[PDB]
Amino acid sequence: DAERAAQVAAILSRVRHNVSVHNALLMPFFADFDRHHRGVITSSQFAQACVRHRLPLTETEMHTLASWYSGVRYLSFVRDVGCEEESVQYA
Amino acid sequence: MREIVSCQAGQCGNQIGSKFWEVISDEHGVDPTGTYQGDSDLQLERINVYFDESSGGRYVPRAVLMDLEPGTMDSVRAGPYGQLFRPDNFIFGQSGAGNNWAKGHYTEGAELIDSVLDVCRKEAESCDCLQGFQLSHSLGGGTGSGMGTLLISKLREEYPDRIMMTFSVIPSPRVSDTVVEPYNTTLSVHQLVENSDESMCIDNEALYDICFRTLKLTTPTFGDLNHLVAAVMSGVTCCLRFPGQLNSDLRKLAVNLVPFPRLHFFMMGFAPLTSRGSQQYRGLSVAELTQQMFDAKNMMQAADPRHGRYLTASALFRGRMSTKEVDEQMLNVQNKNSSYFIEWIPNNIKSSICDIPPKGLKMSVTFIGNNTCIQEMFRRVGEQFTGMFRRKAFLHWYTGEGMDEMEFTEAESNMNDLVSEYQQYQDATV
Amino acid sequence: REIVSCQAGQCGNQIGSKFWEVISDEHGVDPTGTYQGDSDLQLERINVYFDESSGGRYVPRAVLMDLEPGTMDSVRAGPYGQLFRPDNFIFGQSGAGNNWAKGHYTEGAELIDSVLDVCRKEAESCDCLQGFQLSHSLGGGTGSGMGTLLISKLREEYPDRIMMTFSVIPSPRVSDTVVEPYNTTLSVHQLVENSDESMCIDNEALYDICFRTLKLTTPTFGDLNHLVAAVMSGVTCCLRFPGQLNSDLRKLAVNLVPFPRLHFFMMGFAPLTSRGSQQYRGLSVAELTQQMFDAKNMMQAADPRHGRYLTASALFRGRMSTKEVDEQMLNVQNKNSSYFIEWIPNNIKSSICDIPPKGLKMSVTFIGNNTCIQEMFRRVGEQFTGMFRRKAFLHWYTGEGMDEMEFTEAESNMNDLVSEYQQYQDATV
Amino acid sequence: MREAICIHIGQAGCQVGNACWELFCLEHGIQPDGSMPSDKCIGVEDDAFNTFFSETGAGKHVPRCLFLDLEPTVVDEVRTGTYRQLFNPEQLVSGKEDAANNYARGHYTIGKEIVDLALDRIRKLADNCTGLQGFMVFHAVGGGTGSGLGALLLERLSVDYGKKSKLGYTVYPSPQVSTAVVEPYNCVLSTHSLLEHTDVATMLDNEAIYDLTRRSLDIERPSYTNVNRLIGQVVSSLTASLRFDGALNVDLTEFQTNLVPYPRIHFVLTSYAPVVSAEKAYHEQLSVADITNSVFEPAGMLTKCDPRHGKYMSCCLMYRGDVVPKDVNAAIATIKTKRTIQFVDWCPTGFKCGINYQPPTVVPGGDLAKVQRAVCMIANSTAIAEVFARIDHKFDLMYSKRAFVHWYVGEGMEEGEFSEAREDLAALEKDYEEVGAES
Amino acid sequence: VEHSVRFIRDGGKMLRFYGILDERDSFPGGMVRKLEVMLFVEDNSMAILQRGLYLSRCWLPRSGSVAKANELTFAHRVNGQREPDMGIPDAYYRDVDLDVGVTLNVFGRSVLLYDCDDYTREFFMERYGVSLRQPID
Amino acid sequence: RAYRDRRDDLYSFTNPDRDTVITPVQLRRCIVEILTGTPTAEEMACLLEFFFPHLPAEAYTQTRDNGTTYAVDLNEFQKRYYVMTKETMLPD
Amino acid sequence: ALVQSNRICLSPVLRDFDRVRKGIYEHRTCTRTRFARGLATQNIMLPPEQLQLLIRKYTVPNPDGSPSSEVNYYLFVQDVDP
Ligand SMILES: Nc1nc2c(ncn2[C@@H]2O[C@H](COP(=O)(O)OP(=O)(O)OP(=O)(O)O)[C@@H](O)[C@H]2O)c(=O)[nH]1
Ligand SMILES: Nc1nc2c(ncn2[C@@H]2O[C@H](COP(=O)(O)OP(=O)(O)O)[C@@H](O)[C@H]2O)c(=O)[nH]1
Ligand SMILES: Nc1nc2c(ncn2[C@@H]2O[C@H](COP(=O)(O)OP(=O)(O)O)[C@@H](O)[C@H]2O)c(=O)[nH]1
Ligand SMILES: [Mg+2]
Ligand SMILES: [Mg+2]
Repeated sequence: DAERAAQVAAILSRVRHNVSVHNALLMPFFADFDRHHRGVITSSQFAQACVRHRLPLTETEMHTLASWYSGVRYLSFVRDVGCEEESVQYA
Repeated sequence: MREIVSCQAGQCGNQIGSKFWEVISDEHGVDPTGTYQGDSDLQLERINVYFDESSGGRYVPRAVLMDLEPGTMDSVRAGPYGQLFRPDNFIFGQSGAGNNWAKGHYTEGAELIDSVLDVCRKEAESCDCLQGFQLSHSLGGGTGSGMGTLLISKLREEYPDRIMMTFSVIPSPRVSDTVVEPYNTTLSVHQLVENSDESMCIDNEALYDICFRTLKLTTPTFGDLNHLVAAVMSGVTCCLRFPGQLNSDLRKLAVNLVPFPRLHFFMMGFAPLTSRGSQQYRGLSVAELTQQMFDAKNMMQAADPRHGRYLTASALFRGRMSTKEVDEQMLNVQNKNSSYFIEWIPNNIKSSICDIPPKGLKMSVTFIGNNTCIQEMFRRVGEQFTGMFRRKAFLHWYTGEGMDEMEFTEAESNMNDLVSEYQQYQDATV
Repeated sequence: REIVSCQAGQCGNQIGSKFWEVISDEHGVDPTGTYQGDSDLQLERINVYFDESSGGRYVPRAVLMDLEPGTMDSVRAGPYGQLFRPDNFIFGQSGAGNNWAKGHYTEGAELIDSVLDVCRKEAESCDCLQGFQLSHSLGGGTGSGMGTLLISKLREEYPDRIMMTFSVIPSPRVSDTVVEPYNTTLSVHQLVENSDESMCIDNEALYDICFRTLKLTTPTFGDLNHLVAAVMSGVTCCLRFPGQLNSDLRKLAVNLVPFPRLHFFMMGFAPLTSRGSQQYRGLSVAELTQQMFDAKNMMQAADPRHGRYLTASALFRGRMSTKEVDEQMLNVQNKNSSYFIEWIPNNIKSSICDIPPKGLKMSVTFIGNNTCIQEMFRRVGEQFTGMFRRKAFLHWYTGEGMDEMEFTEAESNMNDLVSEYQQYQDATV
Repeated sequence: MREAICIHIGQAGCQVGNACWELFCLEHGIQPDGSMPSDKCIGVEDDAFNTFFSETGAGKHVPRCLFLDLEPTVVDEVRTGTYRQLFNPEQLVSGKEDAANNYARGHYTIGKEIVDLALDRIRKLADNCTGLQGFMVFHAVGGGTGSGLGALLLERLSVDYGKKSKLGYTVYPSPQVSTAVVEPYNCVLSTHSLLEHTDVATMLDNEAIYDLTRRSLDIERPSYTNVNRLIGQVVSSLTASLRFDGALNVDLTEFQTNLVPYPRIHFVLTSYAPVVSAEKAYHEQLSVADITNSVFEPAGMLTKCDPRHGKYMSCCLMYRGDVVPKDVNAAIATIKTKRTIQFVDWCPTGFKCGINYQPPTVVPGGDLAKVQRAVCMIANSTAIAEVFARIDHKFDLMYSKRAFVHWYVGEGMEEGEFSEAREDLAALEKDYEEVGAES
Repeated sequence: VEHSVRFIRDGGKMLRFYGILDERDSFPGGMVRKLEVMLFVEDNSMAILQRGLYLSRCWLPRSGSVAKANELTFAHRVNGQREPDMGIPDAYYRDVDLDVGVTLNVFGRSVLLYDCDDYTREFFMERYGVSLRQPID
Repeated sequence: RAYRDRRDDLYSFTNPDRDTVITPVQLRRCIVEILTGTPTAEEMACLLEFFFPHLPAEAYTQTRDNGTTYAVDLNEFQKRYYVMTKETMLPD
Repeated sequence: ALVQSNRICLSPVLRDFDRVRKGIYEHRTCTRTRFARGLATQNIMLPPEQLQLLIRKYTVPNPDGSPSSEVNYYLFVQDVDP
């Protein structure tokens, strides 16, 4: 799965650059879809949240992200895409 | 020799005519390729009633398509038998009908009626012996009503002595899918009364009831609806196209069904009509044919035959069946329900036998009835028209293309006179 | 027996090129002039439009005329352009300039000696010259001026020979110059005086036929020239092939020219239908007559309904019976007597030729004298008087060896012709 | 044939048109670059794109749209976004400075120097269209550009193109939620244009869409993205009748004639269903009766206006997808038997139906789910008098003491324009009451 | 049930084929027509586009005759199947039938399929695992 | 950032990264499509060598960038502009 | 072939000849004269030799083995009209 890993890494790097540019918080948008606060949202939920954020992602890349984070671990997705208040480097 | 030229006005009339030519080519053994593949000589014996031969031996329908929109033209052409029709019979305009009788009869239809009449005149001249003009349209639409009325009006002077069948689809409240049914139907009926020597009313609600209870179909499209209309539209010309023990034609039907000039509105019925599950169980016989034929649920009108009295009726029985039996069954139904008929016009029913049954049918019958209960539909349309006209709603559209309130008042008066004639003849006594 | 063709102007040259297209197709002649027909009937009258050489090559009896060598070069670059003689390409160094003055008087007349020379050579070559044919446009410079001058000279040299012209007159929807009124006015009286029969063609009617009838999307000058060449080749079918009732070129003249000034015709071809619509149109004499007398099928932009037919001639080609070709004319006369002159019942010649056009079973060409041909002359006269009242563009004509009063004379001649047409239209028994 | 020209005035109109065109591109298979890939095919009826997209020689498809705005932020965002290669560089008109949320500024001072090239672009779009069916202008009367420049452009289009169809999809001010304080002035002043020079006006206020999305889409915090996506879905549902074949086909004039009873009365409220949650899996395929009942329910309505306070005059229903006329007619019969909604006495039928075989298309990551069938409503009802009552009562409250009027006066408009606008709105309310009154 | 299962999985997706319909020998003025024979897999129904809609939404019979669906006895319409019965089983062309190099009997005329798109090739590989023949001239 | 291809890629659609650099593909599409220039192969090779000195010769005709490994920012673009201006200036 | 050409239905007339004059609802057999009756009423003119051959082939045997004067019209109908 080297090709899939490389594609996922490139997609995450692009989303990281876009989120760093926009300085936008993804947690409320992604967590509205998690009604039970279980940390899991489905692929449609992740797709709608990313389209909300206008992330530069296509349907195939976006389904690939959902499968990689598989439900979708939106918390880990937000951690990876990173923010000034919410990044892996924050911890 | 004796032949019918068909016209299809509006999208409703166009699709009905498309299915009618479906059925006719089925009977005459004509594939979409236009050649003849029938297994009988009887099909070719009188194939010139609806078809004209080409240079290559193929057969082309005598159909003139009419609509201010090209969408239904394209759909009919793309249909399975759309390759049969002559492209120069596809008369259409760029601007849509706008669902307006004024648009279809005075401004947009006037500029195309010249070409339409040119095509019709060419067909009539090419035909050896003109017999009838049949038109298929809906009175509730814009170009099906207005342009169809204009076409029959201008055809009347050109050919005063030739039969004029109209297959007019009058809408019903259960199927009311527009808001200008009253205006369009009122402005069309007064034209039909003096411009059609036999009008035949088709009601979507009743065909739908047929599909629901007589055939027990859950989710049918317009396909079997147009098939139901085409059944009678083809069975009318059964004696025209095929031999029989008691031949007839359009004028035999009209002479035996029109006692007075303004009473020429007919309701249609087809027998037999059974679901697939009960198809093998039911024994097809003339008894079942007549029982279903004189039943409301088989009629193609949302009009109740009990509240009316049949002035005249006609059963075109198709198939090999015995003349005494059909005639005595008509006598039996008359005697059983004399109240349902009219006393002063004895022998109300017209039995005509055609040797060739419909393909796949052992025997069948088409019923054409001049029953009084058409006055109910006329009354409901008049009530709706009066309700709209008092408050003037949706009238600025019609006055835009040059019409005035005088035409609407005259149409309302004509419809009132038409319904009053049926009312008088319902309770008229010897 | 022989018809010698002359082709003036760009319009005339291209139309004649497509005419020889059609003739070589009909007679089985290659671009190299070698016969390849599959029937003896082609060789049996190949000599009418062709002359045999020492090596058996068939060269057209054609003469080409243009003050611009570009059209001659294009013709030679064409597919059958190699078929013509080289010496018949008589061209001027300086262009016609779209000016009747120097297409007819100074530059046209200087060069017309050689075209008379080659026309004389063709006439001597012909065993019994049936007549002359010309193809040109009345709105151009050399097609109008030099064409009329050739017509006049050949009329003076051969008084008793039929002289067809095929004039492409303009229309408001087609006008691609500003001097149609002047050129047409200066040419119509010359045609009236010096032509036995003049056949009118309008690009507006050609385009209307190409769209409404042929259902084409981009109909070009090639298609227009094919349409006109169909009629040109159908005129002489009875000469080039046998038939149960043939006709020479003088049959049409004698039966369609009741009066000397009334020799202007309108063209028409049948069957004419789109490629996709040939499947249903049943080829028959009734349909042929219907499309023949249909107003829109007329390839001259006028409405025969507005006028009355002086005369008509229907040249049918193919294997068809005489009963229908007679009864259809009788039927159309009887049931449209309001569209025909009353004091001449039976206005229609019907000629029958056995050989049909290639790719068709039966066909017909219509040649018609109707008074509605006066509407176009009237509009051209109105345009001419509008431009002439203010001496518009007149210096180009006057400085190149012309005079003022001849314009008035030509206008008066057009007005007289129009008046004659109208007074024969409204005449009563 | 059947071409319709889309115009987008103001920021709201530009964003609504952006959503509409991003829906249309994926609906007709045209990529944002402007080309239809030969790898996959989305539609069967070729020339269906001819209404909204014009063919080019190279094989591309240029939208028949005019994004006109007086300020360059949104037009620059379009020029930068994924649809730059789709949209023509022209018909993308951006001014130098915004109308400042001022009807007078957008209609008298800044709009006069932009309407000339706006009309030039409209003419260059229309001459290409040989069968043009109408104009569809998206804007918001609340703002300044969409009010003033919209009025100017609508006036010029009415005087230039005659009586051709004109659909004004306008985002009216909402009863409680609002964006600006001059919004009531802009709404009242734009009423002149929306009456005399607008064939059918479609209200698309924002509270109704917010309430639709909070409830039927399970989105706690929607946005203008969802608002514009639902508006684009409504527009596509309306135009699908002429774009694709169907059992019942309707056109611009076809529904305009059945929808407008009187020339003044042409304001129609809209509602769309099934707006089912694509967040929600396991969704049962709703029936035609179910979707019709949901549409008639004021919960699933695109306009914040309760019809129970009024009465329907003409309802037009577009059924997209696999739809049976007997499912439709059973739904209509049940609706008529239902008593919670009332019609007017003079319009007994009052129902126009158009069935199209094309199911609605889903945008990437959209709140709407893939459904077999959907139905959109265009309803002319007398209940729409209440939104006008709200807006002009607010107008009177803010105008009784000359608030926010010096801007309009100084931007080149007379004081009597406000008075005549109020009188015209009062006449509109009065004639709505008159037409709703029993005979 | 199965209808919207197909609407969800196979719904809205489409198989294009490029075909030639030769009519030159059949009748005078016959033209060779370039057509797109295109199959909706949800309904499994074909339409033909002339490159201009040659054939609309319909199920195309194998025999080439729709006479038994036009049968005046309404046995052609089944309550649960939108596809007409035709009276005989497997009477209509299917995706397994469609292939490059196949002559379809479209309502009595032979349309020869000479090419298919990469999406159709991929769909066949993914579902039925059959390699469609390479395009022919 | 990329040329037209069967892929439905936002990189070939626009610049989704929204970053302030010019890639070789971006410059090529800019010259061809918005500047209305049609340089030949050698002319475009010289332009690409002038703008991106370290770009490999085989990547001149590539249809897609390798992210942002070869790009020029605003300062570099202004320096290249000043060099093209020097070619107009007199020798210094 | 004549049957599918002319839409021939001999079943009702043959059934009526089986049940005519007779209180028996059905016997599935009928006389040669009534078989010719049905053919003539359906208007199928046949040579006498052909009719004799048909009735001989479709006749029902008597119990003793000798041929009877009755024709098994039901098998004829089943074989001819499906
Ligand atoms: N439906 C919808 N409406 C919007 C959107 N953006 C702004 N609006 C409307 O715009 C109104 C405010 O007007 P403005 O902010 O002045 O925008 P405008 O109408 O284009 O006027 P200008 O700013 O002068 O161009 C709000 O009431 C919203 O209803 C949007 O994305 N979708
Ligand atoms: N039976 C039948 N009725 C139809 C069909 N198409 C339309 N209609 C009816 O026609 C009425 C509307 O007519 P319309 O389309 O406006 O006519 P047009 O404007 O002339 O094309 C509706 O009430 C339908 O019930 C059809 O295919 N079959
Ligand atoms: N039918 C036809 N008309 C032509 C053709 N070429 C030119 N014309 C017509 O001829 C007119 C111009 O004539 P022109 O060439 O100026 O004549 P010239 O100056 O004497 O050579 C135009 O109005 C054209 O409509 C052609 O190939 N076919
Ligand atoms: Mg008789
Ligand atoms: Mg703004």
